[PDB]
Amino acid sequence: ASVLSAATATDQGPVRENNQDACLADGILYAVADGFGARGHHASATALKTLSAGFAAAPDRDGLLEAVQQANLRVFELLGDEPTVSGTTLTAVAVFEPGQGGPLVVNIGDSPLYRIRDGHMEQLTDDHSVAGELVRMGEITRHEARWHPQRHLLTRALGIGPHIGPDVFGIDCGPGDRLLISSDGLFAAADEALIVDAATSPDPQVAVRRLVEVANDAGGSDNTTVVVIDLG
Ligand SMILES: C[As](C)(=O)[O-]
Ligand SMILES: [Mn+2]
Ligand SMILES: [Mn+2]
Ligand SMILES: [Mn+2]
Repeated sequence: ASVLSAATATDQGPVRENNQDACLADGILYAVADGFGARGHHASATALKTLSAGFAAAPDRDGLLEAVQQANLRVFELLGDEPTVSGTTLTAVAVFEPGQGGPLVVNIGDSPLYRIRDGHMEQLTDDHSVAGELVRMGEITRHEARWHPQRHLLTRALGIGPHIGPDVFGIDCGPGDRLLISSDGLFAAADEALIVDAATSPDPQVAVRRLVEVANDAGGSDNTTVVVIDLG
């Protein structure tokens, strides 16, 4: 697997007063960060700026994991003394060559990574939210979790303490696969079938536009940000 094509889109949506999502798509590194709190936009932007500088200076598995740690520390040092809590999720994919261990995902919070293969979209990451933990534990299905009242309550977040333990795992993927990283806004309310239809648009630049349109037409209750990566 190498990168054939990639695209990104971010949209405030019609409801939220600002856009606190951020995204990154540079070389082999792709990421979404969904900020929260009064300065969530400062948190997501700061996390991705820190991730990208850290990875650029050490572009391997260890360098990536360390950049994630530095992003946590930088957002925390900047925002940690504010009267209220702001922080961010982070989901990052590094499309490493085989000599570097192949594609790797690092995730903290509820911004999912999906693999799209033969028209079928499968979530690869676990969601660190109250509902997401119930799914992980096998207590409820993803369908049953859809309208869980604590769906949006994070159980892990970047930038809120000196200590973060992200999930870090190798991606089962190869030539012809598509990866999608998104903030949770995409799945706020839209019909899953309409999402999959948009997510499978052959041109990734069309896919990201259609994904934002699907989320907004479904009500646009949240910011939506999407990164689409085609592998060859
Ligand atoms: C990660 As959020 C609580 O701003 O959707
Ligand atoms: Mn947010
Ligand atoms: Mn949310
Ligand atoms: Mn969100």
